Parts: sequence; structure tokens; C-alpha cells
Amino acid sequence: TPWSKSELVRQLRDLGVRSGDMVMPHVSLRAVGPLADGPQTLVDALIEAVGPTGNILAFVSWRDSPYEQTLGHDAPPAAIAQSWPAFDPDHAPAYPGFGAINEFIRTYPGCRRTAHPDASMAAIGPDAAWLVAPHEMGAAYGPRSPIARFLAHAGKILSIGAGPDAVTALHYAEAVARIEGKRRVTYSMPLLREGKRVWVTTSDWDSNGILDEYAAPDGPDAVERIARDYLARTRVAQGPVGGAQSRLIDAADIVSFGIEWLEARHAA
Ligand SMILES: CN[C@@H]1[C@@H](O)[C@@H](O[C@@H]2[C@@H](O)[C@H](O[C@H]3OC(CN)=CC[C@H]3N)[C@@H](NC(C)=O)C[C@H]2N)OC[C@]1(C)O
Ligand SMILES: [Mg+2]
Repeated sequence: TPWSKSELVRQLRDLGVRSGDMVMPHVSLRAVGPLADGPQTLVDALIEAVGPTGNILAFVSWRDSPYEQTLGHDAPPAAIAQSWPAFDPDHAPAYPGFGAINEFIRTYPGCRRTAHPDASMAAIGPDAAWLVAPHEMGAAYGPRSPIARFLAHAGKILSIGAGPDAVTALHYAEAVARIEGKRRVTYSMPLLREGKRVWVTTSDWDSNGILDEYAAPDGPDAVERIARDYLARTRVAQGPVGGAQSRLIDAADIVSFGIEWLEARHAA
């Protein structure tokens, strides 16, 4: 029979989620299996698990981000520029390919949303406003991003049946890693500034592979290779959440591991 909220809360407590914790979930709902009231039951359990003084941060992005449509141009192509919707943080659906749970997180009453349309983060809790801003274009996952502040706030990464490729915080490791040959990308996003639609073009680190050898689509990335090597070497709390094998990862520790991992393999 489908998992109940209190059952999930018990599993999260066993895993090491505490009242006051700041948690970043990565969830495969197919692994979890049927839920009493659908995905909201797990959203509710995470909110109950972290308590009223805890916080949830999620990488939700945007269903309609014009990423591929502007990549590699110094300006949005005319047909894109002339009609694309402005990013409206309180009305933009999450990108479905990063987990169906993100649309439930981001529509939760009181949730905050970062202003980076492609890297958009969602946060719930007393620290949500501090988490989500600033989030400038050009600072998607590195210093000054919500990922950076999460790492400075004892964040835990909660992987719920998700693979080692689904660790967005490791992009911070890619951003600051002192290695040669790091790829950069240029794209354009449409923000709303004082009700006016404004196209902004910026450059950031390539989040589809920080080095040439990691950016092949067929095709494991650096995140997957770092996270798997880390889990092979580190004691990490493991156990079920629903039907999904889950991990509770110290975010500061795995990112610090990732910096050492990349810099040891590539010259400074
Ligand atoms: C919303 N628009 C998107 C645009 O933001 C960008 O998304 C990337 C995203 O691909 C990438 O996840 C890939 O990581 C890898 C291999 N590299 C395995 C899984 C891949 N999905 C994210 N990193 C994670 C999840 O750690 C960063 C994100 N910035 O490119 C595609 C896009 C759909 O257009
Ligand atoms: Mg607090």
C-alpha cells in the first residue's frame, strides 16, 4: 500500500535528518513508488522532517528556459528575442527533466525563487530569502550562488533513489577548481526588472562537462565520477525512503572532496 507521510518521516529520521537541518533533495519518484497523496506526501514529509526551523533548497530551473536557443550567440536570435516569455519567478514551472517533485516544492506557500532563470533555486523555510538572493547571471553555481550559501550553512544533500550524476552542488567544485582548460558558455536569459522584459547575456561555466573529456553526452560527467569516488571512500548514512535507496551527504565535505579530486587530475 502507498507510503504515508508519517512512514516517510520515520525513514527520514532514521537516515539522519534532524529538526533544524538544511536539506537539498534529489528524488526519483519512480524508485520511491506510489504515495498516499502523490508526490506531495514526500514534500510534506521533508518539511515535517526538517521542522519549522529547518530549510529546503531545490534546484528547479525553468520548463521554458531558452538555454539551447541562445547558446553560443552574443545576443538572443531575433525570433527568440522577440517572443520568449520573461522569467516570472512566481509563475514559471520547474524544468521537468530534473524531477517531477520540483513543481510541488516551488508552488508551496511561502516558497522563494531565485532570479537566475536557468539555474533557478527554490527554498522553503526561515532562511529561504537569504538562500535565494543574490543569484546573479554569471554566478549560476559558484561563489555568490544559492549553492555557495547552502554549502556555508551545513547543507545536507539528500539523494532519494537518484543516481550519482544528480548532485548539483558539485558544480560549485567545478566553478572554483584550479585546473586548466575549463570550458565556458555564453547564453541569454529574459528576466523581469520593474515589470519590463530585459534580455541579459552572460558567460558562465559549462554545466554539461567542465573539461573536454567530461562533456561527451554518452558520456559520464565529472559530477558522476566525483560523487561515485566519494561514496566509495566515505561513510554516508544509507537506508530506504519509500522504495528508494537513499543517501544523506555532507554537502561541504563532498564539494571539498571534489575540489581536491579535480585538481589532483588536472594541472593548476
Ligand atoms: C533547463 N535548461 C537546461 C540547462 O540549464 C542545462 O542544464 C544543465 C543540466 O544539463 C545538468 O544536468 C546534466 O548533468 C549531466 C551530464 N553533464 C547528467 C545529467 C544532465 N541533466 C545540470 N547539472 C546537474 C544535474 O548536476 C546543470 C544544468 N545547468 O543544459 C540542459 C538544459 C535542459 O537546456
Ligand atoms: Mg535557522
